[PDB]
Amino acid sequence: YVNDPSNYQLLIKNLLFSPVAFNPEQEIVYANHRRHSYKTFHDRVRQFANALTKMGVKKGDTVAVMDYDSHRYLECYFAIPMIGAKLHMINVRLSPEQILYTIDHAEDDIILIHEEFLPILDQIKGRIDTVTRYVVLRDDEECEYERLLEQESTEYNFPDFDENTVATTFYTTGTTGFPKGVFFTHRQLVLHTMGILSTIGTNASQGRLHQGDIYMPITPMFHVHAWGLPYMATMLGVKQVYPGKYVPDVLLNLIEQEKVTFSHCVPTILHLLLSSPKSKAMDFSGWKVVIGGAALPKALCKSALERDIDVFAGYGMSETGPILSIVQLTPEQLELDVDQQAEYRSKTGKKVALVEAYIVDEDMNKLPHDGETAGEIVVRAPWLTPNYYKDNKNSKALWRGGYLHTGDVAHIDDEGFIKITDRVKDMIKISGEWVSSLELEDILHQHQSVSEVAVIGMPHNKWGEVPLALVTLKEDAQVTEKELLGFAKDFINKGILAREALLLKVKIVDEIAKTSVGKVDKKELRKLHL
Amino acid sequence: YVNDPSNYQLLIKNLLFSPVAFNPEQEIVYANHRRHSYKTFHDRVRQFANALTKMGVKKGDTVAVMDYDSHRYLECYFAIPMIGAKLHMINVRLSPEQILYTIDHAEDDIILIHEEFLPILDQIKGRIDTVTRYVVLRDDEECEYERLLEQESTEYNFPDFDENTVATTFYTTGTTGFPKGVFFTHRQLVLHTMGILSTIGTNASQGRLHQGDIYMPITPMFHVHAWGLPYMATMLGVKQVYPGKYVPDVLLNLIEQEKVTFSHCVPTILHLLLSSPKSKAMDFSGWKVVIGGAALPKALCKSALERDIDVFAGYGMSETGPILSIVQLTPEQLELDVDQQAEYRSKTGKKVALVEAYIVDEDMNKLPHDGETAGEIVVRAPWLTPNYYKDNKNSKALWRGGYLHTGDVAHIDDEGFIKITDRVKDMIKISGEWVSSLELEDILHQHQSVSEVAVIGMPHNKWGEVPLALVTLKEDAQVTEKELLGFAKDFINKGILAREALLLKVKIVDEIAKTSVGKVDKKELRKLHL
Amino acid sequence: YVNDPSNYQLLIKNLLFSPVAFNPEQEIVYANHRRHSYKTFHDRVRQFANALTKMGVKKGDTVAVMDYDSHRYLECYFAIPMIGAKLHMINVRLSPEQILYTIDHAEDDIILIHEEFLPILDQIKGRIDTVTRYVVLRDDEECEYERLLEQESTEYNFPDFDENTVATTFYTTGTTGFPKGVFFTHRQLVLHTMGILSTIGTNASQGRLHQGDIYMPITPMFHVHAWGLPYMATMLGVKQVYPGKYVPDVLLNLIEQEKVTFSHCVPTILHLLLSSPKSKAMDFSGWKVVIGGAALPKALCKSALERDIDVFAGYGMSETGPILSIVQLTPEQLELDVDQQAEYRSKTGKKVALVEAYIVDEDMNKLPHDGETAGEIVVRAPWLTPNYYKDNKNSKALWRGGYLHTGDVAHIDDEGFIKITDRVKDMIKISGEWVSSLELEDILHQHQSVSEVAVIGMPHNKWGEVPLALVTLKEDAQVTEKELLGFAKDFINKGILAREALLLKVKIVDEIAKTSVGKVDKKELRKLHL
Repeated sequence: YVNDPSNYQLLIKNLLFSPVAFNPEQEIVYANHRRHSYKTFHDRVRQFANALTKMGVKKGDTVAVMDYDSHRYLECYFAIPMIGAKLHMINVRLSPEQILYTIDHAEDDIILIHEEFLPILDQIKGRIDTVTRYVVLRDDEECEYERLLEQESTEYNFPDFDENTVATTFYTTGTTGFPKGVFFTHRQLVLHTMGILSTIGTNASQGRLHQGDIYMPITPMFHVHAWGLPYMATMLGVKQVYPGKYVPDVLLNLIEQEKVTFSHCVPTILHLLLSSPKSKAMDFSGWKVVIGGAALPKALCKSALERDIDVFAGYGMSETGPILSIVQLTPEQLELDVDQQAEYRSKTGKKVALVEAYIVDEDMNKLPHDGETAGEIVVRAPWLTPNYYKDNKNSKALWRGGYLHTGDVAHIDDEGFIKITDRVKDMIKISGEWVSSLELEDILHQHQSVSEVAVIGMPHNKWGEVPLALVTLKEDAQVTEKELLGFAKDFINKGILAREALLLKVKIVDEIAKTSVGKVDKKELRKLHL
Repeated sequence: YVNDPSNYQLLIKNLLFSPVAFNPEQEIVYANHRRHSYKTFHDRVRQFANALTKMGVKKGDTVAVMDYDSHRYLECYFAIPMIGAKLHMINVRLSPEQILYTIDHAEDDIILIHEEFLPILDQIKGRIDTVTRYVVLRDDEECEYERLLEQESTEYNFPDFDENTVATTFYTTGTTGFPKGVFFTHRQLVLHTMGILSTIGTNASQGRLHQGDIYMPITPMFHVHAWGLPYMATMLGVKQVYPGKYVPDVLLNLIEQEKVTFSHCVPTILHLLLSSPKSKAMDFSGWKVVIGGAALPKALCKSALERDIDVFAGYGMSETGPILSIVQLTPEQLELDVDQQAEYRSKTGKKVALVEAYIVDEDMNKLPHDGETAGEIVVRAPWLTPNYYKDNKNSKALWRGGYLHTGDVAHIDDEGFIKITDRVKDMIKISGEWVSSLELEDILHQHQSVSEVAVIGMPHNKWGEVPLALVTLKEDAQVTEKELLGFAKDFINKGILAREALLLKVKIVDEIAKTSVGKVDKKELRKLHL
Repeated sequence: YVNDPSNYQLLIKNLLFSPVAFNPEQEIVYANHRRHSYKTFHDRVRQFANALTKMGVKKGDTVAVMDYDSHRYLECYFAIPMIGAKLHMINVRLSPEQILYTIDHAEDDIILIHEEFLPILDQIKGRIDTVTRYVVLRDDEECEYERLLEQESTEYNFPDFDENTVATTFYTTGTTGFPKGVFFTHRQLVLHTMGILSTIGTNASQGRLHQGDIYMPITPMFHVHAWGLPYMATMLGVKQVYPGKYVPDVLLNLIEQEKVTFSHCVPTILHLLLSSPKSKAMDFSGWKVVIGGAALPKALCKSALERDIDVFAGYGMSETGPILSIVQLTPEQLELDVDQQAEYRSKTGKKVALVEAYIVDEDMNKLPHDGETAGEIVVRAPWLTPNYYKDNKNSKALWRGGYLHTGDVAHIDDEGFIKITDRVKDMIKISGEWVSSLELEDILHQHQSVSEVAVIGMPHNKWGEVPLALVTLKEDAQVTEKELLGFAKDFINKGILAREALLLKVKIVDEIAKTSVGKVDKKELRKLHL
């Protein structure tokens, strides 16, 4: 590759070596295990580059990583793309069959795997081909990663190549029969960092990431680039803390001791942290957790707000960078009390810089932003995956009509706020309208004797797909389906026949199927019950 | 596509419409179900082309087929490639998981499936995407295939395109973790038909396919194009008989009644046909079965020869056309008695026209053709798959050194005869030599109380991979491992320490794992026992 | 030229080194002069390659050959194309002016010429340029070809190049003012061998070439590649016998002694062989002569059939491979007596595999195959010359309408049999119809006092081109033109006015002009008499 110096390529090496701020004595902390300054981090990145070059890794090669959040993963977030290779992130929460499928599909050359993830490999070891080396990671001095770095020098000259070379890849489940591979380039990652920093960094007084913060991931970091936060934090030169196993009492101790001020997690982990007894007497009024997993509930947001936590939500869905929208509160919205605070902070939010985010119907009709008319979200951003890896027909449905189809059904306010109602596939087609099942599940969950609810659709000739409810009862609770039908019928203010109360068809089941990640198996139920 | 008429493209449509011989009143017979002349076959091919065009099938599209041997499959062997689409052949003997994987990998648009294969689809129906139509096939008037053809006209103008467009594809298991896809073009299929017809058609008096024969497949026909025989037979304009379910007493009745003279089957089906009581009083001295499945045994060949059956073997392995070599007997080899007859007829055979077939070592050293020096077979033919579909590193191991690696270890005589000894992966590395496990299994199977034997390798520091034997005992038989060790030690005439008798390590196991096709699971045993 | 090994090129070297069968002890016999096995033939081919490389012959160069049928010509049929050069075949029966024209037009670099063809060169020696070396061939030890081979080694590594490189060329007279050059590639020759072997090799019991035959050319072998037979025979590894001068009593002795079973000749040579006294007591019932020169007559075919000779005809015309059609008899046609046998065996025959062979009018109207409607034959085959060498307007008339124009007028039966009636230029246009002159010549030749007849056309305003007959009288025979007119008028069953008997205009001439090859000069007569 020959380049004139006039033409500038947006590369990750520029993100690391030309930051917003660089503090040599700023530290990276691996929880109670390791601690080293940014100088050491740069030296280790160059050593890892030397070690990878010694192993035969080339520009087109692919390296797979399977471990928790640590300094090693931050070093993998940089070293592998700079040398020109592809960083494949393995979802350790998938089944061994799916993991083996993704490894075979991506054709990984070298696999870095943590020690306690070894049993998962042990039952798919012989099925794996095209893999030449396994590097076992450990939390003590016996780590093979550390041994490989020591044998190397801290000098390295990082190449300059085209900005459109692929940098990272990972696989998403979704609604398909097999996991789908999404990839991003150097230019896309650099642009995502720039855009999100411009959007959230310029906020007046709420929910802003600045150069004085201390960062901590609580998202698995093998999923969506940890929302791109490790790339952003490194660019700000801020202190970074990595917990590892995500134990609540280790996380709380680390927030207390390292003085963490910025984080991202999911509603379940946040609920665990807030409910843990050790957190009952710990200061929280410096912390800015971002909730991005799914559907930050109002009750959780309110309970966090009573603890003086700057909690706010964001939207991203594994093919979109991921970040597409974040809630930002104007100065007159900060004076509202907690009830209105939790209303706004729980929304999907306004779209970030350089995002279009239209609402449409199957006809691509671009429905108006009145506030109640719902439709699918279609977006155009600088950091969207062009297609699925080694896929043709799924790729054409992804980019149908000239826009990326997220698969989420939402309505957009006049001011810009987005509120996601449901999924496109979870829309049930009664007559000629589309009502959401999430509101029905929320209504049924309000029952005192109901544990969990799943609402699905069943065919009917004259009224299309009509509702069906599967509920799980609590301890020593026995309520008939008639009582639940009446309880749902008691509510008001909805369209359709009366209030769409003749076809609820609630049924009591002992258990409800769930994915390996922990989401309801609406599709296998679409299979089991009909 | 614009073509000058001077430039000639080798297409399958030329194979059908410009045959060696065309007899309008010659018939195609579906066993006791249907019977129609070649005129009707041509009309039905054009009708099927019209029906496929009406369904939206284009040049790049792919159509999957899942049924038995019938007139419908012969029509699919022609109509789908002519219109420009890809014919994907589905192995109905694989597990539903593997079938679903292959359907997803090939991205089939339309699936033609037989009725009694429906349950297999029923448990993978929801997992399948990218498939728009299912056509259910039946043996009565209710067939959807027949209904779709009736609605069409017998006229059609078949396009002319480049001869390198892909025509057929199917998936092979092999030693990999997932099935591998192999594809062939129009030119390759036409050349395979020409070459094999030139090779076996020109034989003086033995094992020749000529224009006076009656053809019958006994190979599943979704595996290796049924050895290309349906393409050859159609070109000769010979009578074709299709049995369907491969029942021995239906097959024998069809051979008796339709006067079948040419066939291809596997050793198991041939043994079933010869041992069936109904065949005890049926004339067989006009039949020329070709054994191509695996390792035609000498005893079976001798027993077939005592029935005056022109039985001979052929070699092909799913990435090679398939045909690479066929045994042909010279006029002075026909005067030998049955003992020498079964020796020659059971060999791999001389390579067919336009095949190179060298023997080599890992160093590509091209070992001499002395008669006992064994090595891997590497071939160059006009009809080899260039690579695996959507695969890179497996494709490079397939064509390593400029030749296609079959994975079979054989020695080649001076005259040209090839005798396959074992597989490359089943070679066990004692010290510095490679002895075959097939001979050891044959020796151990000679025991009177032994049912089946599998020989594998186990590590040992000073002597490399050494042998281990797993045997299954017959009814009410209990022989210790010492007796089997001594019985194997009793034999003579082999290299290595004495006769390599200190490490046989025979073990008695109730059962031995087998693939879904019926082959020993040497690799899962490499896993279970070590 | 760089080639991946996956892409297979159809070359003549594959035809020689990857045959259908290879027998090292099988022999090549030059009549009573030389005899050497196939091992020696391969060694001599490599030696000839070395010698040609030493002389400065390159990939684009052209080598001309002028001799009889011998082992040397078979070696030239292989060695020159493999090294990449063009083999130019010189018609030794042309006039020295035409030979000089063809040598100048092809621009030959090196000329191999037999000794007794030297006088022909002696009178055009000074006119020839661009020729650097003459190699004189002899039937004794003084041959320069043998001396050049001895000085060389038997090792050679034959190059691999594109299959579309030109291999052979020769010139045809035809109807043009100068000879026309036709050329073929490696791919075309390989495909011609494959197709013809598939067509005639697969016949049930009549007229088949198999691996047990002994081959002998009786066609000059510098005309149409000897019908491609030397390429086919070498691929079958059969014994080959070369007579040289085509003396009838040397040919009969060679058939008797070498046990020849397959041959191709012309009607004149076959008549000479059958009428020779030495053949009166020689067994003929193993011989399969193919008549391909022109118009195998029924009387000759019947007389050959009474000798138990499997005589059959074939069609080819120097721009078409040459083979386009061969007569093949079905099993129920073998039971007919000699009268019906000679009817079928004398026809043009059914088209061979991969040939289209339509019948058309000037409007390209594709006349039906009723059995009596005649028209020009237009063909599409894999082995047709794309154009004439260094010619533009003749090339466009050759491939007018998207088909190759043979220039022969024939009618095609419903079953497929072709019967050539005449030539396009020899069609005479009375009124609005086209009657053939060959039938008129045959009718006039039936006279007892008539030696030879030529029928031509003359202008007439109201009836177009009308007939004229030139006859030669036998010894001491004087029949007036009135008697011949009446004899022709006596016949019946033809169209036109009455039976087209008012314009026969028979004339008695002492002699009739003939070409240097021995065909009637219809065009110079079109010039002399009108």
